[PDB]
Amino acid sequence: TQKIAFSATRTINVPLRRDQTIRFDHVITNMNNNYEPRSGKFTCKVPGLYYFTYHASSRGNLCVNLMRGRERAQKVVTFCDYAYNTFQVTTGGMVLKLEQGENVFLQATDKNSLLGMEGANSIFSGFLLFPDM
Amino acid sequence: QLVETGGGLVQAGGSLRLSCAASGRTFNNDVMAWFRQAPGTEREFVALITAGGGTHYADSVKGRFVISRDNDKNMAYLQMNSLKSEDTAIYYCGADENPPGWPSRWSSAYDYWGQGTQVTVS
Amino acid sequence: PRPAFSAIRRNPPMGGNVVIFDTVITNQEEPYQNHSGRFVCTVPGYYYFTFQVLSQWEICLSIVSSSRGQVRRSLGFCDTTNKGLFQVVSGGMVLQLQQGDQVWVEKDPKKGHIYQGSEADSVFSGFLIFPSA
Amino acid sequence: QKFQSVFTVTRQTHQPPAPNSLIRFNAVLTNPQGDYDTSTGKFTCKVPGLYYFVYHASHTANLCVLLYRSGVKVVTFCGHTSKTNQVNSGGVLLRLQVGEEVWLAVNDYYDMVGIQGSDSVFSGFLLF
Ligand SMILES: *[C@@H]1O[C@H](CO)[C@@H](O)[C@H](O)[C@H]1NC(C)=O
Repeated sequence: TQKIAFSATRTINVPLRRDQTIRFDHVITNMNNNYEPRSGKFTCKVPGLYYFTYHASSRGNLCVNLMRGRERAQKVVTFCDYAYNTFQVTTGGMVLKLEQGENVFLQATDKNSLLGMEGANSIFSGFLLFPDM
Repeated sequence: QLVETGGGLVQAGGSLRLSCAASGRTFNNDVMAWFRQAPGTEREFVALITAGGGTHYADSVKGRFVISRDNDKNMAYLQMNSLKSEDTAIYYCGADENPPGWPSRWSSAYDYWGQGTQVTVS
Repeated sequence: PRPAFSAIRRNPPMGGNVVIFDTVITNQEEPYQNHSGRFVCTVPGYYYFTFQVLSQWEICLSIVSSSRGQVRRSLGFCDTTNKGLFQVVSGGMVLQLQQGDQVWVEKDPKKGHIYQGSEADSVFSGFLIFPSA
Repeated sequence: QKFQSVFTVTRQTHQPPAPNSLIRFNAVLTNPQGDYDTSTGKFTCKVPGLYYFVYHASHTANLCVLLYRSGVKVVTFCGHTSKTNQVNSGGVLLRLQVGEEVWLAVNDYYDMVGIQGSDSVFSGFLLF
């Protein structure tokens, strides 16, 4: 068995600009240490099928790109949720087949209302479903 | 094991850098915290740093202390400025391998400690 | 077998109650049919299914399972914010499936508007948790 | 199978949860190990390891959902609304040992009135 799984929350509240990687600095779980909390990037060392998910607290317009790739990162999907002024939680999820060295991370856009507070968490999680060979 | 170093005698208004060296396992997925104990009162929280570098400070040290860490070298640091006689304490470094989604300021959350280092201010 | 999938909406057949996720991101063992919006079980066991669907007005969605011809509308999830702004309705559940069972996402015809553009995404995902024993 | 763990439970009651109280999901969809107790509202770990917990809660007023682990608050997600139905969702991966307890709770924002056809669900499963 390969146990690869991470859950990480964001506790810094510096404003995100466009195309910045969204860092989840605080590690709840990081089994096999394939999530990098200094960056916010998961890096695949064991190729196979993975599920990635997040829940982001927000007070305004939030759009985030889910990014994937080895060399140049590419957008898989964009998730958008438009709060007007008020506290909300939004979610996105995806099953990805990953090769070795593929990075997976969330990327900021111009709609950057994402907060990390004790009473309104933002969390990024992922786990291996089935390894390869 | 954690080992605190850097303490000693400082004159008030001065600066001091403490170091906490970790060993046994990698601590890159742990919360690191500094606690302090002056004689006569209890172990008060000073500062903590998340795995990825997120810093959180007690109100008494905000604007004066900087907590940092180096995941490649298994090190955590407390850079202290504008030192006052109230900062005289034994300083303790602690690690939490199993935090909740927000890092704790309770001393009972920190599963390993070191032999503290003594800071004496003027 | 490693059954796991994720599909999104980009150019769906617009029609009826079944929410067809036409554009496949992942489809290991090909259990999801992008022509119909239906996951078809080959390996019996416990599966997790989840969706995150984008709406701008009012929507009600259900996760529906069929076994041996008999339909099971298990759980419904709605967003009625009705503001013109991106809202995500999300839901999910564990289902125990036998071979041949089908799973899909249904929309209330009475109350139901899915975003039809490109700039953000709606997702249906599923994967096997444990095979049957 | 006794060496696995999976549940999905729902809440069917007109009684709203009290502020700060545990949310009881009183109706089973899947629970073959009995790991969630629908009369106490608590998961109790039988098989140790890494679990994924996730919920989706329908509400028409302000709701915060808290995940607790043996009396310590793990995560909190909040959703504000005044009349319209929305879904509050959250989730977390936790490594658990035998006898550890997991439940969901509300804080001072406690509403769980969905419109008809909008449900509230809590799921968990052992991953490895
Ligand atoms: C739909 O599925 C077929 C296989 O069943 C595949 O060949 C085709 O590329 C898929 N189309 C899209 C748009 O995903």
